[PDB]
Amino acid sequence: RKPIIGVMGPGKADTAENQLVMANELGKQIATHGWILLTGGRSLGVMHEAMKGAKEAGGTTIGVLPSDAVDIPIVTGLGSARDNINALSSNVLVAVGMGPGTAAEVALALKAKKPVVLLGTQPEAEKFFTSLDAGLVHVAADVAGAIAAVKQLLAK
Amino acid sequence: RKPIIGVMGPGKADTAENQLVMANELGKQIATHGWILLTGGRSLGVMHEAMKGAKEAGGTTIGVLPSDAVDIPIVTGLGSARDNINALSSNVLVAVGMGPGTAAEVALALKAKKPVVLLGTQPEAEKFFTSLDAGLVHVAADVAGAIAAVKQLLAK
Amino acid sequence: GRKPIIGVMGPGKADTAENQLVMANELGKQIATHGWILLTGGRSLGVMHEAMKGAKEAGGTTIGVLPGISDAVDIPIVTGLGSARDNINALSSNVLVAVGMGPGTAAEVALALKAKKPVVLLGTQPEAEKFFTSLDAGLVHVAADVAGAIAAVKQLLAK
Amino acid sequence: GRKPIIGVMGPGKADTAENQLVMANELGKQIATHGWILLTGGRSLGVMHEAMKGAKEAGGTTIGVLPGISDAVDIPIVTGLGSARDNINALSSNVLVAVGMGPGTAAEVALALKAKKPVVLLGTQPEAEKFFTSLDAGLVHVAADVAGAIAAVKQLLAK
Repeated sequence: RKPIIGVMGPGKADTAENQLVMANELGKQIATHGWILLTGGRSLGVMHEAMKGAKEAGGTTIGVLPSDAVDIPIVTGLGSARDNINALSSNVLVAVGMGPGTAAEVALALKAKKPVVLLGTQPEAEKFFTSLDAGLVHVAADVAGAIAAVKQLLAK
Repeated sequence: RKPIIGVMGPGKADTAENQLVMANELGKQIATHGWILLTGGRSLGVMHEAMKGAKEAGGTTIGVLPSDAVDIPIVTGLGSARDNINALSSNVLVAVGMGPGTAAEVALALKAKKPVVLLGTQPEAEKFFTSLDAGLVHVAADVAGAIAAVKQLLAK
Repeated sequence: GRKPIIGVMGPGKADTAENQLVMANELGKQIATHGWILLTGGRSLGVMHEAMKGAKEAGGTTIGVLPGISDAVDIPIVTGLGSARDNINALSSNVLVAVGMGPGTAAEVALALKAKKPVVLLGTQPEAEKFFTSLDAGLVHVAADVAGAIAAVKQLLAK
Repeated sequence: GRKPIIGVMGPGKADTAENQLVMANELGKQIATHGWILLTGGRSLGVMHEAMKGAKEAGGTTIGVLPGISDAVDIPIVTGLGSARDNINALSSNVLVAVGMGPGTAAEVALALKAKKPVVLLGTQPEAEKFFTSLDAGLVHVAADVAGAIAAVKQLLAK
């Protein structure tokens, strides 16, 4: 089975331009490394950019929702009070940027003892998540760092 | 995008031998028609047999859970009070046999105005579901009938 | 020393006959009069709203479950889950009573039986009664009227 | 004319300091004394159990949410959802108070902010206070003690 890498981040209103670029490049790299991308299938900031990037590099995408870039739409029927991407399906969860919904998904991943890679979250986030579980939180400085952390974690 | 056909039915204790055979043959046919099979990824009566059959015919399988035959495991983190297979992801839902959990999923599909094909449910079930929504309930006498109903519904 | 919680389910406005609205209101009255808590949908329309009005009139405590509200609801429980299911957190109830029948109701009754909880069917048609009884004969109680439903509930609680 | 519902969240047994247990009990007392309903987890261990004991001692009404129970719980709500989330149907609460902090608590606080509900942080460490305040400065109230928490809640309800 191919690894499944989850991607979470803010929506369109709350994603900065550099975060969009990071998300698009992360998605490309997920695809090139032979991994399946799991993210939100409706949301049009980080999650859509990640999807696009993965598809542009020929990878397989799972979009979770309550775009042509979505290969496998998974429709949860849980509505949207939570940005649920069925993230427990992922081997590793990557957050690009930060916001309330992203925070909740990162915290729940840590609850389930799953590793999280934080990319472009500012210092409070990094420090706060590290305080919850230092052993499971990986802070990435850039996309290449995030991919490298993912690679290591899959090797473990 | 390939069609996604959902399969629901009872677990190991409550699936009769002929239902197991039907489920395995349905899974084969789903695969041969170029469709993705969506079913429970833990449950070891109808749902496992469907999975096996699909894989034996070279098809792609999505297993939903709270086997090597599962290609894409989707882990919901919703526990098991409901036999949730994220069935709203399906174009058509097929029930093979009947039991409380299967009944709930068929009723919820009808709630969402999605077609359901009933295979090897006895008369009370057929009559009861038809009473809920006649236009959306398709009673199949055998696997070939169920596939044929699915084919028609995808053409619509 | 906890008060029993009786769940009530039924179809909404469009798919409910007036006899069902009246039965639901009376049922709500009797539930409260017996000192039981009513648990139902909190969204203000058919069977569930009538039950809620009935219980409040008789002085009972009401719990109304919403995904995302009448003054008849004492305690609004907001689940933040879909509208895809008529979820009323029914596993909380000691007994679930269905007044009439539709797809959402049917799902909840079936999930109650999956949980091995008893269900009382009031004003459902023969197909339903026969179908749910085939799912689990020991947990499905068919009631001919509100009195019969209340008696079924009371006996269940006494066990 | 509905009673306010105040939600309380915190970590379970293993990850709770005794000061937090004491704060939670006092908080529960004060919530009940103000005539408010306590909504918390119904599973009998750390902060949430202490809060529940406190509210019951002061005569308040308690709602304890479980996936699948102390005599201190008046109304057990059983969600039939995972243990993957410490779901207490918190969207039901007018204000959510966190006493201490761990991953489940953090998720619920973050989801409250996503819903634009106010949150009171009591006995959380600076990292948390600073992080949640960066998420939404207008909805996050940092409380230095139980009195401060209660005053924050009371002011919020008065608005």
